[PDB]
Amino acid sequence: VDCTMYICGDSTECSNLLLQYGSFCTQLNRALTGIAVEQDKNTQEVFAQVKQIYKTPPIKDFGGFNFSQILPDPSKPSKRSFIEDLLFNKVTLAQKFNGLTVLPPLLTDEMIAQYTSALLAGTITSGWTFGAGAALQIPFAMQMAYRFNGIGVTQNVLYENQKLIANQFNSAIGKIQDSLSSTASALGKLQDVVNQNAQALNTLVKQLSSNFGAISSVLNDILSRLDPPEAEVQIDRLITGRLQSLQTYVTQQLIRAAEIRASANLAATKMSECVLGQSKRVDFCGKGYHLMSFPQSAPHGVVFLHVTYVPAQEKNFTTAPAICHDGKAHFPREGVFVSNGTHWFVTQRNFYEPQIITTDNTFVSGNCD
Amino acid sequence: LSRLDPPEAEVQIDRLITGRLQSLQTYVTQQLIRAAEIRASANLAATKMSECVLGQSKRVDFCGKGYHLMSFPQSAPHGVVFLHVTYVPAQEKNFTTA
Amino acid sequence: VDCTMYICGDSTECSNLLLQYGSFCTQLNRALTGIAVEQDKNTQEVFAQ
Amino acid sequence: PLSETKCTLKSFTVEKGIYQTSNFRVQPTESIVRFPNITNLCPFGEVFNATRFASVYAWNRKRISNCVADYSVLYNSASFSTFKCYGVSPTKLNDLCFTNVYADSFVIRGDEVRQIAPGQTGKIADYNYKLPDDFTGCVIAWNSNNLDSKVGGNYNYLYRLFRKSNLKPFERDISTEIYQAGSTPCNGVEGFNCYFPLQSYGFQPTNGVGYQPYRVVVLSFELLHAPATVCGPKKSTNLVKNKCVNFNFNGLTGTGVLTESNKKFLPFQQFGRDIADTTDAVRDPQTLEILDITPCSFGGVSVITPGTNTSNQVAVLYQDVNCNVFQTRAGCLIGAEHVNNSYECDIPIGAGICASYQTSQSIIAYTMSLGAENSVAYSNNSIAIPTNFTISVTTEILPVSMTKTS
Amino acid sequence: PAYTNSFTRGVYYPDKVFRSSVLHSTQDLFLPFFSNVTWFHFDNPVLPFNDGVYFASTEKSNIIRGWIFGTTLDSKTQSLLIVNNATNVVIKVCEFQFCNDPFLMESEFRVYSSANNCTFEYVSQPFLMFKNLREFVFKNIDGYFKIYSKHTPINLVRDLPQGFSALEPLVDLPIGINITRFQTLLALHRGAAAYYVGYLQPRTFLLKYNENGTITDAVDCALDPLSETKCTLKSFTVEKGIYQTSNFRVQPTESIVRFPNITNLCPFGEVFN
Repeated sequence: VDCTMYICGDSTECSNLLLQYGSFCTQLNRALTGIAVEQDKNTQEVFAQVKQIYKTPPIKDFGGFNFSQILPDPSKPSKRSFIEDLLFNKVTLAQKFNGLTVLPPLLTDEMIAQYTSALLAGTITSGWTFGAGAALQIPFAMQMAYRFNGIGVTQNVLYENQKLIANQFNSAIGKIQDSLSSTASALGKLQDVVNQNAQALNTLVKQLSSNFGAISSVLNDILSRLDPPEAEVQIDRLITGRLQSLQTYVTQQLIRAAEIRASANLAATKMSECVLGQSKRVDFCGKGYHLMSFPQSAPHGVVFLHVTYVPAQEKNFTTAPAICHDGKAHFPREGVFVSNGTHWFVTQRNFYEPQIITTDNTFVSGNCD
Repeated sequence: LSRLDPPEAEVQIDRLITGRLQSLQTYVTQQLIRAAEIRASANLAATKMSECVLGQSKRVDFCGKGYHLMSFPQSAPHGVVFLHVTYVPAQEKNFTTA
Repeated sequence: VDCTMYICGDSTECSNLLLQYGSFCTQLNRALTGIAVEQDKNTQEVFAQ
Repeated sequence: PLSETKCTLKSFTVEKGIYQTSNFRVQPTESIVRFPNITNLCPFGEVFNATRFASVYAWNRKRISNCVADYSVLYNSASFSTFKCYGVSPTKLNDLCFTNVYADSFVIRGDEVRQIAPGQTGKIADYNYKLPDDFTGCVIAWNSNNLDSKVGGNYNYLYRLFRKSNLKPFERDISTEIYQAGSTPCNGVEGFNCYFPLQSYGFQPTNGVGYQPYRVVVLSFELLHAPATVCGPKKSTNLVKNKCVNFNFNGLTGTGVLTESNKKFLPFQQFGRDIADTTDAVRDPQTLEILDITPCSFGGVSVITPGTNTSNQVAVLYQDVNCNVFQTRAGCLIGAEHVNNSYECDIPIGAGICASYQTSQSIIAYTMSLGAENSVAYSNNSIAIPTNFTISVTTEILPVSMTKTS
Repeated sequence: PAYTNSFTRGVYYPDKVFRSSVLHSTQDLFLPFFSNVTWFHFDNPVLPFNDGVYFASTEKSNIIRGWIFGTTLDSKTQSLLIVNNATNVVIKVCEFQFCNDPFLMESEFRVYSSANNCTFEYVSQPFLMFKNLREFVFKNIDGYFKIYSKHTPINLVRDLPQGFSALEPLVDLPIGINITRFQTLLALHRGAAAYYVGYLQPRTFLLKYNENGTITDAVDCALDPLSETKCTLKSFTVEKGIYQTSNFRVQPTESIVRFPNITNLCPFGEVFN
């Protein structure tokens, strides 16, 4: 807000009534432009946890896993990506005129996607090495296998069921544009946070039809219709409600302002954990056991894509927490024991595969009874 | 109140008294989202306050980048000045599995 | 909180001068009613599990 | 441009990074004037005191258009005393151009000049002359003491005196028997409670100054909805494009560049606005074309800094100013030897463009870098085993409490 | 008597100040949508203003020759005239006598009853030359008089056509005879008529002006609780939800005044008697 032209506009004596008078709209700027640097800083650490582009490899031959929805592609102007094509027409909006201004953001919407294009590469390329530093090689199929050992899934099964994972993963990715190709209200929190600024700008401008005890709502009539060594009183009250409306607008922005950062620090932390590191904390990024994520662009936010390991098709098997054999206990290394009513078996916690009760899978201690 | 008369001072007093406590309005908002910036940094202190400190738990990227040793705490406000010993290995070999 | 019931009451000239301010009334509700959905979504996002 | 936020934080020292400036339009030149061609200046003979402006229940109507409107051609034709303007400025009238203009004469009594106003209450209020509150124009009475004052009482106009109830606002009324207020009706016999509202005047100059008549013009004019050509007398100039100049198209000013369009604008409709309350399409009434006011305010500026005490040479980021320059993607990067190497970031610009002060020497900018992407052993029958130590720690501070308030 | 639905008509500009594509609101007087209307025909009785006139004429007829906006019908409570002389809008403001039923090979001139006390005479371009349909707006508070109309041929000769249309500022007049009642004017040549008179009252509207600055839609702030929400979100289309908009209470009726027990007993009256 350029302050004086919001209050008075192009008038000497209205400004010369505004200068017995310290530093309101000075400090109102230093209020507002003080926040103005910070959203760019909020834009800063919410993506820039890397230090240049990882270039995705030109061959796209990753074990059958399709990825044609999340990379950028030069069909568009070389930078936007495929889900984001569906995105950036689904949030539509003020103007430049009297009183106000709109500075641009620090980074541009073309190059917000530039860091995202970087991030998807390395987490396909090398995985969570590049959260640390230099990044060793990994091929994507065995990393996913190495990824399942975080949540106790015995990592044979990903080698053992490589093909079945593929099309389920692929069609789930195509489902997420299907979840947004028609219409969702779930764009939502993006849509209003632009919209509530617009009405806030609109309720800023709509103030200026006020009379506030004066006989006008324009400036120059007070100059014209009555006498400037008496009608400055008619200016005098007209200042302060406009000063109040500016005072409210700086206020009611400021409450929501760092409320965004308080949301955004949560946003960057999920960008910190759930993009880089295969976390353990449950119910934190998507419903289910966390596997990995893939982030995209947004007009003023970020949209994550998560991936969760969801169990299905349970079959209750008869269990017992202890085996005695020659008077000694037998406790499983992980998982528990099951039986199909007939013979006992050994498996892990979260995927069914029986084995044979061995010396290997167990260890002994203590007496029996 | 003294020089201006309450008929034509009342539109001056209209947004004088009504506007003055709109300026710690400024201040407390400036306070609490530095305070809640630390009231959650309390929790961010609580992230590595005790977990890799009183004893040891086992979360990647919550005991510092590296597999953690222990701590020895000292006094501060907005502080307790840790030395979180996390074991990122530096130099890389191989041994040839079979 | 009503704007008009809190300022005015059994008067009209009260409200007639208030119509000079008229943005200020509906200013306050969207502040306060916004708290109401804010409180509800908190009670949602805690126990909608 | 490095010295532009020392005073924004109001201090004799500036830090390192990237700051902001004042605004960016592109440098303005001129102020064009565009008025339609009507030869006629508006004649003010038979509106302002010519010979006879009759009844308080009958005004001399003339539909006034097809002429150039001006305000300093009144004071000659009558003996004015009172100028009382609403909805409009009293002297910005040749700074404008109206739509569907009127100049509207009548006469008042001298004791009750006061309630000729939008609703002063008393005996001035249910039997004559009535218009809603939303009226834009002036109210003009004048001195006149010669022609409307005879030697035997002025019997030259009626006034209606009685009426029951209230109304909506704007009309006229004939019909004319003996009035009935309450009981004992009239039916054209003039009984009791059947009042005789047509009651003799006493307008004489021997009667006092409060008992004189006052002829009143109330001016009536409106701003730009029908296409009108009534525009004032401050004569015309050329018409320009691709620049931001002052204009005046039929009474709405603005600030913007006139660019061309191709649309089928319905040809009886003067101006327009788009979705977010700004005028998009402007008509000129000479050549019959529609121009689009592209708002000439367009631009943003930045400046890459290390400060004053350290140095005094610049690196520029003219952000939305089109362009030793180079061109990176958060703005036009001058003061900036664009190098081809790659190092860490000190002052970022965007898309991995950062600037710093490296190796007379000038501030340089560049593209940033991840580190050594290499190719170490992939043998199937190998695994990687670290064993050495030279011990120290990896620190962080962590915050416990802070300040309270009252 | 002969009520018909007042569908959509009864609009006008408050004045002509420029605003386009902006949903704007004022506090003025307008036609309540979905109300009755006075369909009157052979017989033309007098009509009181009744705090409302929205006139509408009929088609198939150039027969209507203006109006008798009225008080009492003689020459005693000062006068109007609005006619058409088949070429021009003749406005006398002359004081004509008791033409309670004035009518007109051209038969005319029964309405000319007393040509005395003429104080305004007027000639301009005529108001109107499946036939064009006339509608008008008729009121009084502090000043002038309107002429607001638009004319369109349509079917449905007697009943009101639906569809929404603006009205236009034609002809505006500071005359000076504040109104009790009214009556019409027609003709004959040598009386089977139809017309409508509406009613307006103070009521907030929300107005749509088009992309070009012309009325295309409006709503009412008292017709339903639906448009009440439209009257407070400044928009036509609102979203599925819930909107606190306005408030009510219960009005007082008796307004009692209660005071302590009587007879503190001044002995003032003893010196009088």
